[PDB]
Amino acid sequence: WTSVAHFNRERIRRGATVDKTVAKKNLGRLTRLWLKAEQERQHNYLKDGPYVTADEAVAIYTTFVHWLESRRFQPIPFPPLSYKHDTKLLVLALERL
Amino acid sequence: TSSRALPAHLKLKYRQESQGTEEEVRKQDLREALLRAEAAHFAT
Amino acid sequence: RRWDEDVVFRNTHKGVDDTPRPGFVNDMLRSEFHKKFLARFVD
Amino acid sequence: PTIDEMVQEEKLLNKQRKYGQNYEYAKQIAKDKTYSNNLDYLDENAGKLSNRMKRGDVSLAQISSGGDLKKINHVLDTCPLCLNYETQPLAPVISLSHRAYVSLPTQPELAKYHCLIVPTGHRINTLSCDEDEWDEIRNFMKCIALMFDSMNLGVIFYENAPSPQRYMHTAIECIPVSKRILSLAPAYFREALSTSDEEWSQHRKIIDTLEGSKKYGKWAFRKMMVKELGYFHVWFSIDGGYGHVVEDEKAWGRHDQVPRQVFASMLNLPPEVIRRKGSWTGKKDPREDMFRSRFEKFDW
Amino acid sequence: DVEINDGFAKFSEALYTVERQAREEVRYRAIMRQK
Amino acid sequence: IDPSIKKTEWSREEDEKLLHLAKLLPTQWRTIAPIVGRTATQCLERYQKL
Amino acid sequence: AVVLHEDKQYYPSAEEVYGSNVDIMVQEQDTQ
Amino acid sequence: TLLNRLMSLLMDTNLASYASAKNNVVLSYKDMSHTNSYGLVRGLQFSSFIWQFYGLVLDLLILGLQRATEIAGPADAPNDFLHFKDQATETSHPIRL
RNA sequence: GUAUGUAU
RNA sequence: UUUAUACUAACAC
Ligand SMILES: [Zn+2]
Repeated sequence: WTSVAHFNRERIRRGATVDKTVAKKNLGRLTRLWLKAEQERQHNYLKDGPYVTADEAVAIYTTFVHWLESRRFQPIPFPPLSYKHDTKLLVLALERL
Repeated sequence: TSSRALPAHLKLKYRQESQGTEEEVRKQDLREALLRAEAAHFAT
Repeated sequence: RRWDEDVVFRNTHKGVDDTPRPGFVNDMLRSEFHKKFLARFVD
Repeated sequence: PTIDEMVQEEKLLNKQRKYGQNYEYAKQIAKDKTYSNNLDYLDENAGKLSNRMKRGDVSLAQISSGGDLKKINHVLDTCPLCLNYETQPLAPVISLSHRAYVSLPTQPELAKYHCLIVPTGHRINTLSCDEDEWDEIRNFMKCIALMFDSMNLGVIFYENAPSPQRYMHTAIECIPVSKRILSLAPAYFREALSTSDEEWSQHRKIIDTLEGSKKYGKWAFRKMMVKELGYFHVWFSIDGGYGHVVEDEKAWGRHDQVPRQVFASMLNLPPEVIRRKGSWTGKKDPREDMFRSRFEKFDW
Repeated sequence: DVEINDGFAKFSEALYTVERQAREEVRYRAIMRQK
Repeated sequence: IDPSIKKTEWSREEDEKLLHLAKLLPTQWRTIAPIVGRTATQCLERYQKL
Repeated sequence: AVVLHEDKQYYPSAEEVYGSNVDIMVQEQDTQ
Repeated sequence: TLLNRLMSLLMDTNLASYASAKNNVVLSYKDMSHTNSYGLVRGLQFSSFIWQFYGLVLDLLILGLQRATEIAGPADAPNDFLHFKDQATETSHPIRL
């Protein structure tokens, strides 16, 4: 059952097959075969613990701080209750939906 | 009866004298050709 | 060699070689083949 | 049977737009139960799929009313304007013509002297109106324009009827806009109309009555545009205009916006005015009274 | 029944100190820049 | 609704470790739930809000 | 110390299960 | 976790909580599902913004702070898409653009 | 109201 | 005469 989802994803990559049935089935069989292995990549991240290692994260954070420091960067606040732009912003959001 | 059940390959192909006749296997000493082949593969 | 002095990280990918690619596995879902097959046909 | 008898059958259908040879074909498939959609099968049946025209009847009673009884009457019973002896409209109304009138719009409001012409009869598409009824609309157009000419302004009017299946009244609305902003509008719309709808349509976006009026000023719109199907139309002066016919109305805008969004940009208003909601109700004096006294000087 | 490894705890609290320390470094910088 | 959920009761000494993971992860509330055992992340968020 | 998920090899070498005087032949591709 | 901290810089601490939380989620398809602790999910309306600023990090480990400030130039008046102020700064490094 | 079977 | 259900449905919008 795994074998086949290999063999038919490489008669589609190529071109040979058609009719949804096969491009429908061997899209399912993948979607499982992939969820199976996005499950393990999670479980075997809490069991094997963070891969970053604090020392690496410390550098990455601190170096990032110096970059924002260099810019004279102002952090983005929480939307004021009297904000002229929000009505405009909302409409855009819906128009996108 | 069908298409597939028509005359085809009316001739068999018996083993010619060089490619592996059953008589040549008797005179062959399988035993020694086996061991010698293993040694060669192993050494490499 | 002052450009390589500024890098906040160092030889990270230093021992990157070998891997179990030689080792055959009787588990179609956890071979290397399959890790490449899902590597490619997604994202 | 019989040819003189058969001619009568053909003209009767011609008035009933809902039922023709497409409904007998579409009915036969639902009725057939066993129907495989191929070319092998559609030939093996062939005659069985076309055969019908026995159940069709009704004659005059069907055509006189039109568009069903239950549907149009439900529209007519609710219709918030339609001026009769029996029914009085929800709009306050300013000046009454014999077959038309001016009245004030909904509460959101696009401009301070925003109005709308409305025919008395249930007309839908303003192309379906009688040439007798259209002449009253023209006298309204000139007097309304001349009212805003003293104000130094000018006006753009329009009407939007993307769906006549719904069977709604058509309100030709007047929008007071300054002359320098008026001269830009020919651009704005020309962009909006070509952009709005999908551009594989047959009808071709934009149909200028402004050039057609030089050929026939009395009626360019009425000659060029067609009544039966959808449509939208703007105009400048008495008989100028840009014209686009609407297809895929779901894409266009069910609540009126494609035009209102253009005026929301051209005139420039907040994004809360863009959508028109509310009702006419009645007895809204303080806003509609200021228009009547001003209008009466220029109004026949 | 599943549990997190001890390294996770290490990682969390390691970052708290960086955010605390850096915040003071910013206030040190901000005070210096006022002169 | 299901039986596996633990609706009733919350035992103090078992609970001082449930607010401990919030120090570790910060948000991440669905990975906390199978550890904390009480599940129904809603309540696991509301309990730390008490 | 940290074995990144990419490496995390779950099973043991084909050798160390016999790993001495036995021949471990991995044969995917054909010859001839 | 790292994202939560990095995020906390760019904006108010309350907003950044949303984003980080938003990413955890349960993923579902037919018979099966699982939690999403490790990965970053794109479905979110703002998952662009997350990936661009966290991509920013992955540039500031290649470039280095020194070079990066030269490319972008002053924060008061940054350089063009592919231009500099001086020829000296342009030639200082092997990495031009 | 047939596709498909039961009775005379 | 009223209310509900199904069958009329080989109906109609
Ligand atoms: Zn009406």
